[PDB]
Amino acid sequence: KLLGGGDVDHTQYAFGHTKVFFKAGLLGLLEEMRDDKLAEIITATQARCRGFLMRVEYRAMVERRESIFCIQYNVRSFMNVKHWPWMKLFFKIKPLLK
Amino acid sequence: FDETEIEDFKEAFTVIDQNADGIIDKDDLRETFAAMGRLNVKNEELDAMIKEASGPINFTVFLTMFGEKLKGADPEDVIMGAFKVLDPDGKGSIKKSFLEELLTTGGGRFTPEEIKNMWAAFPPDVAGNVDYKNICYVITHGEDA
Amino acid sequence: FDETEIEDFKEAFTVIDQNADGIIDKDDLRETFAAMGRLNVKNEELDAMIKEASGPINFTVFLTMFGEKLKGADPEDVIMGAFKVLDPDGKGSIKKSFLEELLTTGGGRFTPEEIKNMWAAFPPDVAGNVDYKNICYVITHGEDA
Amino acid sequence: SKAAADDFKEAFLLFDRTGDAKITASQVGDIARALGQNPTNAEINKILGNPSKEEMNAAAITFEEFLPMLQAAANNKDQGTFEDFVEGLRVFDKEGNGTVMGAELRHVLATLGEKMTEEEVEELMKGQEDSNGCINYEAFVKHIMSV
Amino acid sequence: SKAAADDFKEAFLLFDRTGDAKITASQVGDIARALGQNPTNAEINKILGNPSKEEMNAAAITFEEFLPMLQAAANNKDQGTFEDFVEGLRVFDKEGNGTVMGAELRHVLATLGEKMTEEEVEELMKGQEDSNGCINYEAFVKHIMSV
Repeated sequence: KLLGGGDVDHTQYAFGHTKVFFKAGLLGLLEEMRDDKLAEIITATQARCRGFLMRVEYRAMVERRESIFCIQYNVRSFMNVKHWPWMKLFFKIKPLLK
Repeated sequence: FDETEIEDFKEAFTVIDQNADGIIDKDDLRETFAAMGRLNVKNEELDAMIKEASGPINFTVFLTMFGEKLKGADPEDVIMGAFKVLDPDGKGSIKKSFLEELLTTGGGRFTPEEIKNMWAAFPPDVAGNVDYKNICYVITHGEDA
Repeated sequence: FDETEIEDFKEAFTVIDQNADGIIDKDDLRETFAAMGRLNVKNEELDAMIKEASGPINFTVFLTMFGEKLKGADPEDVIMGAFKVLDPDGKGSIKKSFLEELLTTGGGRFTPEEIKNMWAAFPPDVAGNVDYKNICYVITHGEDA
Repeated sequence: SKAAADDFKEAFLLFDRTGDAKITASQVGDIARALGQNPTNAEINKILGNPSKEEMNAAAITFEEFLPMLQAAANNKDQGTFEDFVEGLRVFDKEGNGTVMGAELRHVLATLGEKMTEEEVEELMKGQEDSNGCINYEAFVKHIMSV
Repeated sequence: SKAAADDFKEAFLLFDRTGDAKITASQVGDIARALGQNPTNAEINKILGNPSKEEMNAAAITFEEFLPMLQAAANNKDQGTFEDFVEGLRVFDKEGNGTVMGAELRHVLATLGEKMTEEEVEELMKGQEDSNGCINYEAFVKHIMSV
């Protein structure tokens, strides 16, 4: 599972029942080239992701747009009101109602 | 203003207007406060309530005065709607630091100082953003329940 | 149209026709909206409701206009009849993927895109096909309950 | 070129929070993505530094630098091939059906290469992965390329 | 011939999901069965290929090809003899009473010859097989020939 990551030559090694097998200094050379080749492959595949990642953030930010406001203003009311005679009155009284 | 909220203000207008003529005068304010237990209600409190209106307190003057003070008033079902979108997996009260970061970083109305005032009477859970629901109660009907 | 549904439309016709002469004019539309809380109801909304009829809105013109818009309207007891046949063991709300497959594979009216619109305001349970019953409520009387 | 697309200038007025018609260098990565360009974050980083531009200190911008940086990023859109995106995830899980186990894609998208936050990873899987714990990446990559 | 049965054209408008009056080649097998014809699926397959018609690539149809293919399948309805259907299942189980054990008919209908899905096999046994696990094929083949 670990070797899953890294911009490393997924060739140069080999697994087996008790251990992994690894090249150096040739196979070592191979991998390296390989490594660069994934930055490409990778670096490019990262980007889109990154890109895309934020692209979903905008869709959320935007949705949220109003639900906030609603929350925003809504609170403010209360902070003002809660100290108002008439509103306290309504409050004690609000229950006797049906 | 939804129509059941306007009917709640019509019922509160009828309980404060004990002469039932459609205009709450200063005697109605004093006799509603005396029937709630306020034997010491000063005349200056009644005059400050009447000083918020430009005319007599009929039903449409009481609705416009409450409209202009409650320009961001939100019913409990829409506050719980927004808190169910903030906790989209249901049941759990959301973290204290998550509501402080999301109030600030989205809007200027969610700036910190205001967040310290939110924690300050809206207690811990409420303030913290963990519980939920008690804050929707006290935003639609004030004071400790 | 069952007769109790026609009596419900006769009662709604009498609540919008506040002059009680049998024809809902534009003044009745505006005064019914103002009594529900709509102080800002524009005249263009009242004109668009009257533009759906070829004549004055009497009881039979209101019934034919509602008939032509509700040509697939189903009462709650017949929608629950069909959902009890889809869940023939009773009690359980049926699976999301079972209603998506059976809507598509039986009929063209059950095609997918339409199934995404069904999930879209008819929430999850409703959309999914698990709950049941709340969708029968909102198909006979719209908006969130 | 104009095709002079003047809506890029109108979108710069939607991302500048001060209204002075300048956009900081830290917003330029996300606004190139919002104009229909997907440069990787290392590429956005290099170009910046390449031009002796430090994203570490306060930055401002002008439209006259942001326009040519979007036009230098626009040639790199030929790297967005969907054959390689679906074949990447097809080599990531066994059997002949396009399904990643939930936590495999979430941990790989957060920790491998350009770190995506787990908040953004959950917002990209929300709806395409159901309660079976299997993400169908045929429809998942289709919906990711719909935006 | 008309007897010009114009209800075959009205049933083609019930199976065409686009309303353009064409029916794809993959629907023609099931619509010949819904018009009162039982050609085997290999026969529907052969005829198609016989006419250098590929059911592997996109297909459309016109009524002018579907009508003569239904008329070429209509001569083969003389193969539907119920003596051989009941005698087939009478050789499939011992003793002098027409009962197949449940799982014998279900596994034979799914795996022998033209593969019927086990969903369709359960929909064809539902009601005729009770909880004894014995399907009476005298009434079972009677009800299968009632449709």
